[PDB]
Amino acid sequence: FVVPDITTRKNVGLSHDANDFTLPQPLDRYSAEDHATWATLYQRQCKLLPGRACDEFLEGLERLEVDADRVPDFNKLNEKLMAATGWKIVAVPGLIPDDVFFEHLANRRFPVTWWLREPHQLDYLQEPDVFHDLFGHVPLLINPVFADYLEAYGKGGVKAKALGALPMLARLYWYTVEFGLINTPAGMRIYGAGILSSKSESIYCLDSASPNRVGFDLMRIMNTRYRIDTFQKTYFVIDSFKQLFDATAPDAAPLYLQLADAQPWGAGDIAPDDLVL
Ligand SMILES: [Co+2]
Ligand SMILES: [Co+2]
Repeated sequence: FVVPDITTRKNVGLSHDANDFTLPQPLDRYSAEDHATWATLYQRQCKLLPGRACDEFLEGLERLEVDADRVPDFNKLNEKLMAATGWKIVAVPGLIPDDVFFEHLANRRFPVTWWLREPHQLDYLQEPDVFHDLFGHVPLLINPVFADYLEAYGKGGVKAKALGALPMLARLYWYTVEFGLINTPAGMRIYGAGILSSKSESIYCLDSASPNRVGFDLMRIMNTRYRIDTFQKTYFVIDSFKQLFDATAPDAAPLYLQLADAQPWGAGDIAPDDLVL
């Protein structure tokens, strides 16, 4: 009753660094179908994202020359990214160990799953793939403030691992980099990669009365559970990317220790002290 999963199937015949888990992007492995799936996904997202995605995201797609019609060549994209913020993307097989992921970010390397979902999975894939990782995550790396936030997040991995607090950082990442909203004078916009690559979450997170929208608060977020297989019950809202970066500056160690003893908020809870939008 067990068959190899998509990550295993896609990486047949390929290898990865046993410590940093990178490989050269295997350009030869992309089929015509892959390029067509990419183009379909790209087109679908670009139709639905105007007035929903933050303006910086859509600008980043353009400035980085993210291919509309084929899976991007990572090396070519890196020429633009490096000149902008000194970041680059690196190819990985799929999910990688946490300390490796943090080490990458700490060194301004963004790990991107190299392979793409199959066409029958157009609507949704549970695993990260190159569409979610590249299209969703990479365009904001052109923004120097957002890029510094990621670098600072990466550097915080060492302290968090030493204190048994990686899950608390994982929650911060989830509720910002993956599922964050940013308020603007024009209305609420989206910066989270998991929403930006989604067929439908883009609609729900802005239009539905169902989810909570709560002002960003570092300690609250680090004490908040999430689930991976459903639309978010709570979205955290920032005023600016500067708020994220500034949140990483003070000593996180006493926050971890105070939370180690604590009971976390459920994914759909509102805390007594929340600023509820
Ligand atoms: Co392996
Ligand atoms: Co992601």
